[PDB]
Amino acid sequence: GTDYSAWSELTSSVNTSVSGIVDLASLTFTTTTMTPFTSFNEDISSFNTAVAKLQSFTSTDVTHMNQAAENKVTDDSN
Amino acid sequence: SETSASYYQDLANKESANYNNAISQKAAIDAQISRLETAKTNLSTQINNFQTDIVDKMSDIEGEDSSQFKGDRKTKYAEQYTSTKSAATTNKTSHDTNLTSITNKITELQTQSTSLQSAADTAYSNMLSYQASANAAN
Amino acid sequence: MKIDMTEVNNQKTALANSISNLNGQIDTAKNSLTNLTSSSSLTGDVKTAIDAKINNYQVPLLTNFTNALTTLSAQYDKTIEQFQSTVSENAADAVIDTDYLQGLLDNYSGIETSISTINTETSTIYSSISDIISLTNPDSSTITTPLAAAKTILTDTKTNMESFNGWTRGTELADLLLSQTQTIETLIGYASSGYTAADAKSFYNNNEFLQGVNKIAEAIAN
Repeated sequence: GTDYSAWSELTSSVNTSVSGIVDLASLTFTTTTMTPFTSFNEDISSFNTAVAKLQSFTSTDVTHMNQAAENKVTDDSN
Repeated sequence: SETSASYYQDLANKESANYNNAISQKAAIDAQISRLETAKTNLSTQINNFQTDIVDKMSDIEGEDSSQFKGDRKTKYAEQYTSTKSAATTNKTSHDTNLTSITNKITELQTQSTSLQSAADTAYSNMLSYQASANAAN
Repeated sequence: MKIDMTEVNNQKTALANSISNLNGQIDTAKNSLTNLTSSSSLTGDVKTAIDAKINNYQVPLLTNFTNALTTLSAQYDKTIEQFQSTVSENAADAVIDTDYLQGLLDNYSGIETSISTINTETSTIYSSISDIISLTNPDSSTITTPLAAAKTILTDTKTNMESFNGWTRGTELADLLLSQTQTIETLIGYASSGYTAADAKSFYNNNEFLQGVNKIAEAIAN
């Protein structure tokens, strides 16, 4: 059998935990102007860009998994 | 009369030579005094320039600002700065020592010039006495 | 162009704290995805495809993001190593400003000229009265030898500062994040079809991306 409530609750915890990943805080250099140390914010920004892209897919994949469960409920009921 | 006048005339001739020699030596000493006065004037000017343009300018390459220069590079740089500042102070002290030696040499030459003038006055008075005795002897 | 190792080490600690927080939140996201694979609330071939998708991509994607944080931390330490090796400056609070060093260098020409001119003048007055009293002119090279050596330090430091400022890191983190982006974009393209689609199922069961993330993590452990 398929328990849609338990499955939707687990996929909801997945979407919560993945979106619970915050941005990597950018470094603060007031007096330091060195390019090798200043350019680290570009790596931090590209990291948070890839993470935000995973979070957008996860929000879609959670809906995708929930639909597969209710399709399993509808087609197994027949 | 002929050996007595010739005796005093010979002594007057010697005192005349002593006067002319003392005056010439005094003129040479006075020439050395003038040259040292010139050296003392120009050395004092270069000593003042050594203080303002060298010793006083050292603080402009020190880098004592801890908010702009700190670490091992400052340590290696502060060491060479100390050797540079210590060498400039030593060289100025050397100039001050030579300036004192010049001043002491001027004082010693001025004392010698006065002695040469005193010797000339004695020789001229002796010459006048010998010349008077040689004239009266005939 | 200025650097303060005090600020750099403070950012190293702040970076380690943020990495610790992100690793904890990533582990929570890993456990939530693990609970799906161990759950019996869904069964059938669609559950087999979802389990293959999670174990071969979603969990490795979170693992590789932790590897990206470790790689970014290692690159920050290596950048500190590169600075302390190019400039030869191992101080933990070192402060170096290229403009301030140049300001100290802009006053050397006046001092060098004064030393050379006064040395020529004093040597002239000492030789002019040498027959009256012989006095020795002090050696000016006692000043100019450490003066030039001190100028070399300012010359070498400013040069290495400008030299290190052009140093570049490797593409390790850029190649890791590109692999993350390409994998996520592929999973996006398959989200419109079913989990049991022939092309999508074959992709979900391929464990090459998982083996690649496992190899990055194993290398990090040594």
